Order: sequence, then C-alpha cells, then structure tokens
Amino acid sequence: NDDCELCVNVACTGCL
Repeated sequence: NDDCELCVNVACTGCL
C-alpha cells in the first residue's frame, strides 16, 4: 500500500 499522508503533492486522494 502507498497512500498519501497529508496531501503533500498531487499523488493523494484528498486534494480535489
């Protein structure tokens, strides 16, 4: 698994 931690970049599922 490799989910983002705190939307540190454009690779997280919580920055939309």
